[PDB]
Amino acid sequence: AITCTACTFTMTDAEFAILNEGVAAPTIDPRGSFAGLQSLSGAPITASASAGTTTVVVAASNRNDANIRTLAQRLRRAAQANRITFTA
Amino acid sequence: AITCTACTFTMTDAEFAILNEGVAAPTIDPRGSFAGLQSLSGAPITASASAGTTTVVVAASNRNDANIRTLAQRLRRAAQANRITFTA
Amino acid sequence: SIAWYRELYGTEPNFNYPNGVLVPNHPGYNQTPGGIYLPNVAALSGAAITANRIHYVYFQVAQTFVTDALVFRVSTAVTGNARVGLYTVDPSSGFPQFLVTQGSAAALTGGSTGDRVVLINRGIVTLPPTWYMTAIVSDVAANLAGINGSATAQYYRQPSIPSGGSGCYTAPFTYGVLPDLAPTPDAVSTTNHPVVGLRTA
Repeated sequence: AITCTACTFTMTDAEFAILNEGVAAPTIDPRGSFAGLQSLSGAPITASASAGTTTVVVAASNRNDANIRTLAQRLRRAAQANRITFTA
Repeated sequence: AITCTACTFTMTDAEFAILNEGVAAPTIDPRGSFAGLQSLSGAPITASASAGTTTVVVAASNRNDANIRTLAQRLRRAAQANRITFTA
Repeated sequence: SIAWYRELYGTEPNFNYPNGVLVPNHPGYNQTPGGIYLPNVAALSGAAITANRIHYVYFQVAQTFVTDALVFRVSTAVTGNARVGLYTVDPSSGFPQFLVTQGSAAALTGGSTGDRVVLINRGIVTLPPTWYMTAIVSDVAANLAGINGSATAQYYRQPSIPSGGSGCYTAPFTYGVLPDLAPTPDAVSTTNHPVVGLRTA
């Protein structure tokens, strides 16, 4: 009965644009860093933006081990490549 | 700055006791499945119990890529070895 | 001197390192049919329960027990119906999780003072030794035996230390057939501790 109830990441709008191939939050770009994950019940990654802050989360039924691991790895690699500090 | 605001997992107290080597919720056994992570500020993993459900989270200043990836990997291996369903 | 043990039994007594590790919590259950075994209750007097609420009471089956009915006492006749059942207990939280069994038909809470026996829908159930929880629900304020007391306050999570003692768990549930998954109790009754006994098979 092991379940992941929250896997959220916080970025700025500019940094999300850098990691989403220049696209705003509503739409995950297929050629970005948030595309290519394992889809179990729909879109595995959902992004929202109210203020300049952008929140990227794994979907409700897509929060398996592999999606979390791959999202963390891709965030690390994109932060190192783009010199974006991963302050967490 | 990319920040992980939530890395939370939910279990039953029985499963946690199985993987924490029989120890209760707020204690992390060094020979258990939640020990051996990279400590940045304090204890990288904190666990709590409520109504027979154990919540396991990564600490506030320990939520880097390595800790999240390793926690996911350890939960995968622990669930597969012990025939515990990973519902997410 | 342990010399009497060999004379009575023919073998030496077995002392294990934790003294009392093998001692059962109950002396034993007489499986002669027609007998009723009660849970741990503080006072077997009448009190009116809240309608449309499931009352959960702990029952420690310390040894294997073969049962065939659920027996509950009505102290004063209130016209209505009641349903009884037996649930498992989650050891991690003490909450009821799964429905072991329930009565085949609802029991009458009025007409006379006495014992109402409800046949379980499985006929005969063999309970292995564990903690179970008897659940009783009614559509009226049925007056049933068992009130609050200090002898049972140790089994229930209290919001504060009471002065007259505590009763059983209560959960909100519209009267009807008891569900397979027990609704989570939300309050501890301050005056009601209904007793549901198991009839031996």
